[PDB]
Amino acid sequence: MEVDIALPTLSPGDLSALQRCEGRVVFLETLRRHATLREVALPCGGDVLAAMAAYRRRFAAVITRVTPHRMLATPLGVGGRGQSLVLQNTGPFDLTNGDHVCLVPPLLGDECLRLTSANLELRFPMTLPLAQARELTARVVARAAETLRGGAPARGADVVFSNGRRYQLPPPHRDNAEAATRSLVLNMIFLLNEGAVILLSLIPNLLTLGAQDGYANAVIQLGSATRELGQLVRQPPPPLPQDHARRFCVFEALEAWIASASRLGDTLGTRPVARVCIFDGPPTVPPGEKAAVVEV
Amino acid sequence: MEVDIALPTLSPGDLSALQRCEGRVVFLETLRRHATLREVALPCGGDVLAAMAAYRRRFAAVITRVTPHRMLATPLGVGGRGQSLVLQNTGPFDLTNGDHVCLVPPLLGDECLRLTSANLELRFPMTLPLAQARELTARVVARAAETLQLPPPHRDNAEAATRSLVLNMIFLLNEGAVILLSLIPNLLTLGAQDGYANAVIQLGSATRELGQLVRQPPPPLPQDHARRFCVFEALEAWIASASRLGDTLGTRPVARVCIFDGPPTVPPGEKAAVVEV
Amino acid sequence: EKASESYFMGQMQVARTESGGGLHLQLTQPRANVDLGVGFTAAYAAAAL
Amino acid sequence: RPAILPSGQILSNIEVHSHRALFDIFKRFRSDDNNLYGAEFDALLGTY
Amino acid sequence: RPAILPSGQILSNIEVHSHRALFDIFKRFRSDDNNLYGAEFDALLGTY
Amino acid sequence: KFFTPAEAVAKSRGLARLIADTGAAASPTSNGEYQFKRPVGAGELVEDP
Amino acid sequence: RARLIRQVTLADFCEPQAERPGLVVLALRHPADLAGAAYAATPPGKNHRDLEEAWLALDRASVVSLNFLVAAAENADDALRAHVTTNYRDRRTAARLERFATVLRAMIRSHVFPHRALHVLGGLLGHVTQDRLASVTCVARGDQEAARTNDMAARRSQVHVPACALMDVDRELRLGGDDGLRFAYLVFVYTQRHRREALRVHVAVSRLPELGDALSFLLAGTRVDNAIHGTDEADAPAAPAAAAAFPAYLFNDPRSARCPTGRLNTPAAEALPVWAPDMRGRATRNSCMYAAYVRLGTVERVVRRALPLAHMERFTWDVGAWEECFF
Amino acid sequence: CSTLSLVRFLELGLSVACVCTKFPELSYVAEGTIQFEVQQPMIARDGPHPADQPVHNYMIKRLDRRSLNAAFSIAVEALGLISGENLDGTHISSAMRLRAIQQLARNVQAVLDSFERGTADQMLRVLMEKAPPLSLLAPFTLYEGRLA
Repeated sequence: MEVDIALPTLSPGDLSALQRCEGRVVFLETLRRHATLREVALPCGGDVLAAMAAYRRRFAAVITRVTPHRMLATPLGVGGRGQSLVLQNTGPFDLTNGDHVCLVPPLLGDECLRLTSANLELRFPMTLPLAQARELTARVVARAAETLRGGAPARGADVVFSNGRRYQLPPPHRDNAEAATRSLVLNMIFLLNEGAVILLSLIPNLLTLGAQDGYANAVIQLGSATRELGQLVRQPPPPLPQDHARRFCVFEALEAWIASASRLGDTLGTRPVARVCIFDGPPTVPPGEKAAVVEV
Repeated sequence: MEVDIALPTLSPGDLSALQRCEGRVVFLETLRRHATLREVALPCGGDVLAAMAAYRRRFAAVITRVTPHRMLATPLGVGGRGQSLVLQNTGPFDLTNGDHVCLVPPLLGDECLRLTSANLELRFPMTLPLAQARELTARVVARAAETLQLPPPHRDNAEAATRSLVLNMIFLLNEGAVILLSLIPNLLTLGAQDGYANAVIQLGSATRELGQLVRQPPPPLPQDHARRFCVFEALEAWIASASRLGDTLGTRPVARVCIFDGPPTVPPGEKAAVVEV
Repeated sequence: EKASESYFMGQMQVARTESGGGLHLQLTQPRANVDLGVGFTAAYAAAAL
Repeated sequence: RPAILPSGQILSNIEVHSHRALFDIFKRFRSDDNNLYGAEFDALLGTY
Repeated sequence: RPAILPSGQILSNIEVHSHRALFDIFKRFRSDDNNLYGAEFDALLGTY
Repeated sequence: KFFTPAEAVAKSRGLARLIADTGAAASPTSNGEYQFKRPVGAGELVEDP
Repeated sequence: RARLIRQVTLADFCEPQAERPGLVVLALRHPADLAGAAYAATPPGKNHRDLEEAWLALDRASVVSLNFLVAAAENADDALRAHVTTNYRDRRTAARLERFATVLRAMIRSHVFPHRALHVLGGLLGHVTQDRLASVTCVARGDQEAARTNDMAARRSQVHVPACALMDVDRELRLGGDDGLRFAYLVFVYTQRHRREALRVHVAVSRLPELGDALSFLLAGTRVDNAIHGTDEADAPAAPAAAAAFPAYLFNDPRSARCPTGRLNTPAAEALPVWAPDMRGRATRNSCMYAAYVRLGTVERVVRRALPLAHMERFTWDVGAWEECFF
Repeated sequence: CSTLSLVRFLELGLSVACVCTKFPELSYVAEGTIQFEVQQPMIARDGPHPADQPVHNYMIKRLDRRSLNAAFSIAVEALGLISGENLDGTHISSAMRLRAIQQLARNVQAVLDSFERGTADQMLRVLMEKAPPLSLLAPFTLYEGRLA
């Protein structure tokens, strides 16, 4: 099921650069034994949310050996017995032995091949261990949020450790971090606020219970069996005749919120795509260096 | 492993109808190598919410061959992720190449290969793409929340769905979450100078109805606002929850569609290759 | 009695499915039977208890 | 639709109507049903 | 490490899991365990 | 089995049917430490007059 | 066939000559980032450097056998403690077990849970050891007995789990089911009461693909007494103000005070009602965390037979991701 | 050691109950049936009673179909020692290849045998289902032809 990519001959020098990316991943469109390089290309300055949503409607595939004529890829989704394969780690920090990798767009400052001879760009997504990625996304979003309200712009604690070494989390203005991430932070903060508002509208007296004996008791009763303190959700007031300009049906809003939250949760990765099973090598692979992996 | 489903003697009036069910999925309860047909069988349609809650407690199985004595099957996911098989679509929306599929109980009933000789009936679940199965679950659970082409709920299990939902929502409220809750007007004002910023906010947003009706004061500084920071923790918790909110109400996507040669979009009622996840 | 059942046997059918290093064979043979007597051709008696 | 040349002679001289439900399908009459005395078949007249 | 040749044959045809009281150690594997094959040994290598 | 008349809908077109059935009935109970509704799927041969 | 992992390491916690093959091993995170993330993760009121000290009191070493970890918890049968103590060759071992216990009890106190510190590898089969330096080798996918151990008495192996910790579920919950192919889950049990807390380990098998409600009912007492004593040491304010009651009567009011966007700084808009959602000291999610589990693989059979043990049957290694259990 | 005592079905006495026959294409066979022909006698009455014509009737019976099964699992070490995949050049490998092959033979001799005891049991299982209890049957054959 190995696909090859026609390569419109570029030049000397640049082809060496293309040879250097012998380990990254590329997102094909359909499983055909042929494809043109013009197809697997994305404007390397792009919106992170839309790219992360598009990563689902494609197939991952790693670039094996390349030649001036063509380059060979191997998809990861379909496969037989999950054969081994090599992978070039390209995240900001290393990844250990025996964990799961995830594919996220270049959330921080971006790197992108600029094949000036062929006049097209390429984006190669980062390769992160699972938990560290799920936390780095929250890190960047929370920094943007703290900036949003114009409060204290720095706290000296936007740092992430990984195997001892301290990482700095580069400043959030380098390529377009003030523009290619706005979409993500907006679409997340908004949904969070909406969920909170809907809940509080369904249970108006939640935040007026005992500071330590009422709220905990309500939560423990709700987690346990059917008491539910009656209709813990008080009957909301009756709506308007749906042409009055101020109609508000709470339940349809809850419906829309459920749908949007599910969709946003699915377009975030965090479902492992591979697992490092390195063997006969240094147990900890630094960034930029290849690492044996078996697809999940 | 190949689950073997045995068949009783059948009249030719329904054996030939069972032959046509070569690419649909059934739900066993235990994964023994052998199992009789009578075992794997669900009652006639009722309480799509209860049924959707039942698919979680059993692992699926798709059938491949139907002989005059024996009817094979394949346990969908227990140890494999690349056993490329074929299953036919039976949902209204045509599923295209690329996307995953999720099993959903049927609507309106009427899909029952009622076998008279054996005195039983089967209800094979329909197959929908993820994007629409999420929305269907949303609609049904919201309708269940309303009661404190469409069947009515039962008030005995709808409370369980409401309980799951309200728990997953309650645990979003954090002393960091209020900090985010404080910038609703600062968000609305941002959703005015630009176009995309306004685009991300919905129309019946259920928050614009609030930011223009209630003022909230500056948030109280939490205990030890120097050592730790709360917004980060609340956001990480919300990611962890929302990544698993869709499945907890419906069902995880069970397989993604891959086709090597045929036309991309496959219409209803036609078999299409697949790989499971 | 002398002939109460017509009884047919098929052919032994194996399924040599490999499973976890060692083969795990699975034997199977289908067989069919039918009565051929008008009127009953059997009766038990329930002697002891 | 009866067979022509039988296989074995049933020998028990038993009443048969009283044992109705001992088997699946059976029809009885008295004589000259004029249905027995009519041949019918379904032919396919060509393959291409 | 079972025995290599049996001395004399047994005669009774009786189930045995129910009479595990009479014996001292009793082990029943399902079918062709892969453990009764590996055979190691100690050795003494030369005396001076 | 005293108050359920649905067997009438399973209409009787022969007394020999009733005779041959008692002696071939399926056991409706289990083999547990109590008497429970038996899962109809398995099926067990029991007689009752 | 199956594929393996080799990780050279120190003979600290898993000691591959002391145990025979066929027992699950775990990978331990680098402790530096745990100690760091504590600084921001321990809740208000509690200590914020006690994990630093607890770690410093135990002085790379990377793996830890489950046979070793189960001993350093609340639940354990003292026979296994005696085995680990008198059967491990290593110096100073009992002291180290004590320190490790203190480490894990500090981990739960600082709200950096050990399930975020121990990824699980397969069952070890081979090892070559220098003086206090080993290189264990464990399976990672496929079934265990596809491997080939250099014992030459038993080439293949099985999977051994201390029967003291193996908690069955179906026969426990009385599903009335019939044993076929069952999953296998390694579960952790937290309990949170300041300076009086512990951790319980188990290995659970069942046909249940989704634990969830099953553990929520299994560990009912733990969740109950954890939700109420968990918020302790957090200063909650006095009785909540009536302004905290989020007003709902005002949504579909045709006549009510209103304010369009673009005039929200300090205009003549003071007529809007005030509402101060005030949440300071209530039960957060990390406060109600009581258990965490992760899928291990599929199993045919479990038999008990000897120190008590529990031999698996046709274990197929398929490791999954971690899971929270708080609701 | 113990020796397994084989049993052959046709040597029992139960074989007088059924007409066994080979049929190597039973797996391809859908519903199959058999037909019965029978015509009753008649006596010519006189007086007020009306004469009667002979009666004929036809009938068919459908087959019943079942199956058997038995597992025969064998190990991986013996599998690799039989083929030669895990053999050795020694005087100790063959000493265990013999063991593995003789154990495999002792195993297949027990599995393949079980399909004789199997049919011996299935014959009883099917006979016992047809049989109506004698008590319910002796008086029934004394009112025959009168159940009008």
